[PDB]
Amino acid sequence: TLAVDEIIETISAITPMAQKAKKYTPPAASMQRSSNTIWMPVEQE
Amino acid sequence: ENRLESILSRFDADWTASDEARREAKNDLFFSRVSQWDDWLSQYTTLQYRGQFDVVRPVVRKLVSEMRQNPIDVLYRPKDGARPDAADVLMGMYRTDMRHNTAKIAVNIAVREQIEAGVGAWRLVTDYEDQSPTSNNQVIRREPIHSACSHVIWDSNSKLMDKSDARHCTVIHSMSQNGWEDFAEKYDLDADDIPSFQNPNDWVFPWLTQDTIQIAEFYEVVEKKETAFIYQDPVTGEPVSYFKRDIKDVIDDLADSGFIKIAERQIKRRRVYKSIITCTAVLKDKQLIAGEHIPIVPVFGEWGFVEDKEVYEGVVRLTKDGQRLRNMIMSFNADIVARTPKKKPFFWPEQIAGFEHMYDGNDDYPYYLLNRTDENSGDLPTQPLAYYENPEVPQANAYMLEAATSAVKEVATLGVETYVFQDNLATAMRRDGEIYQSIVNDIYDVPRNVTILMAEVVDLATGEKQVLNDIRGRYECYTDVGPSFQSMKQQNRAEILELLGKTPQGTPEYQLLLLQYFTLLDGKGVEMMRDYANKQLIQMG
Amino acid sequence: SPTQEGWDLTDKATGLLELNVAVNMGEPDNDFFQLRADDLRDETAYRRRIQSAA
Amino acid sequence: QRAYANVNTSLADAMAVNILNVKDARTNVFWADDAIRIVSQPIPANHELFAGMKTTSFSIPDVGLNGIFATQGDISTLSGLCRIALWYGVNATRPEAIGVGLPGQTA
Repeated sequence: TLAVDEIIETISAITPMAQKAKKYTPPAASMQRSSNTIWMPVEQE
Repeated sequence: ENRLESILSRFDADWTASDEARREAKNDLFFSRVSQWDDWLSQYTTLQYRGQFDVVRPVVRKLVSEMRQNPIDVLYRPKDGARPDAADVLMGMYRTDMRHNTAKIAVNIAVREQIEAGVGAWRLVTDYEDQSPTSNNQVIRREPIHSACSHVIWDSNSKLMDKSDARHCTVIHSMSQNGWEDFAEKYDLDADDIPSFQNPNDWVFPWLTQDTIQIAEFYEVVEKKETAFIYQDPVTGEPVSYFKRDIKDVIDDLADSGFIKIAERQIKRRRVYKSIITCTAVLKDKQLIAGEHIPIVPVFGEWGFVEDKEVYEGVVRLTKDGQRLRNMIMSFNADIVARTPKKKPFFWPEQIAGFEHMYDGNDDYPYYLLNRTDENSGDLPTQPLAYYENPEVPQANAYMLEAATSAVKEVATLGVETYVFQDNLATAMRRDGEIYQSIVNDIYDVPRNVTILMAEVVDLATGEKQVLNDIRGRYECYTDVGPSFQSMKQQNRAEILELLGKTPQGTPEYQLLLLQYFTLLDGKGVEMMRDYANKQLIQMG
Repeated sequence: SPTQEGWDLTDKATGLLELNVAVNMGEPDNDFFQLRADDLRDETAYRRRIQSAA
Repeated sequence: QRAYANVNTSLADAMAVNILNVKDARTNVFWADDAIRIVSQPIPANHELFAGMKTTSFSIPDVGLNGIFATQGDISTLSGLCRIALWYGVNATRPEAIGVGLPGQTA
């Protein structure tokens, strides 16, 4: 058998939404002993 | 946001980047220093014969001796257009604090590790010496680093052999309990909370107590613009001084002494911060240290990148296969010699029944007798006597022992000579000179030489502490590599002898000879000769 | 060592006797625990457990 | 052989034994310092156990003993095991030198 290893690409996906959504990385020890949740206040009225 | 998290993430990035090279370098160190049977690590085996018939230690010893016979040291030379003796003060300072045994030991350790594993390193530190200080009641000394491959974790984004473009470096120290207590005393840490970090050593030999306490020191360089104040020297000219170096101590003392502020500028420079850290906390955060470069100097053997991944190697790496094969074959042959039946006759019990004492090995009889008859079979069958074959070393064992030895012989030839390794050592020495120059300009009292004498201009604060003043025009000499000299008088003697070796027998030959007599030591006879030489020089004018 | 008095000690020599005792080891004393990769983001409990084990 | 004798007579037929600990009592213990020894060894890293484990040394404080700190990781469940082992044995090589003190042994 003769064979070549050039790939025939079939998928071209694009990521606008996860590129636009901001990424947040809180401190790991605090999340570990706070059960991976963190609270943020809401603008006061 | 967490400083600990940032420092960690950087350290693990570098420690993961440098995994394979560090493993191979540590294996090279173990192979060439402790044992060539890296079997204790993990193999479920029994007690057989394992001998080390070395063929690589002679080569390593020859290379280390060859590179020891040729010492190399920094040499400061004045830049183009600067005063012809701009580097004499710096050279004298450098010789003064690098003539010690610690500097030579650090260089020798780095060289041996460069020959064996592929990477070595040393460090430049400062201290307050009050009996014999180099300048400003301070001394710059050099310290060794052992097993630099696992103990100095450089920045992963560095593409220079001397790591001048590295921005951080973490140095790991493992010590015993008393070592930790004294470390804590030295650095004002809490000795009760025993620290712990990433263990750099592997328990590969039946050592009882290797080490249990680890800590690291994170050096980081920051290049930023900081305020520079321009003054007017009461003697002459305008000097420059950084704002941070005299922020509070003498900022109002220069005006009283006679310095008037002309201008204020922003000048870009580098600052170095050290953080003493453990795995779970930071003990010291961003302590300023002297100089603009990280004070760790690396020395490499064969160094390069394969694919965004660093590979460095000494001389031992390729000989490992042949050496292990040769050890295995020699052990197999030794087993052949030890456990193998010797050459003796094969007998039937009835062939020598009753005559068994003739054959025990004595020398009391003139011959050997055998039984000829059997009562049930008439006569014993006749067959030629057979002897157990003598042990023989197989042709495969002989061929492969010779072939593996030849392969090690052919591959353990560094270069043709250690020119490339000495050139890498020269690169490391140039880096050392650069770092030392920066630290000197930061902490020592460097005078300025006027052509109208050396002018040492300094002032003291209200707390009786001396604050040095160095103008910004400090890098007046660059760094080169020359022979190693213990002092400036020795350097001058070497220079005069070299010049005499090329001047013919004219009047300059007489001048250089009298100069050589002038620069001699003192007993009584050399004292008389030097007095005569100085008189003759003064008389000749 | 024993002892004997007198000038003549024919056939009264004695041999050498050296007794011995045996030493041996017991079963190891252990600490043993298991953790997941999400529980090692703090490491304080891990280090404290190691020291308490010692 | 008689050079090693340590009692005046031998055990001969129906001789009564006397138990010397007749009440419960916390013991006081004296010895000559070389009577108790602690034979200890680090567990070799080639052991059948500690097979896929990375093992280092581990200095037990106070006492002069060194055990083994072995660690292993699992990728299916992103887990890990730590095992600190210590291998030793306390041996009384001079029991005639070791002793005990029993106060208040009122029958």
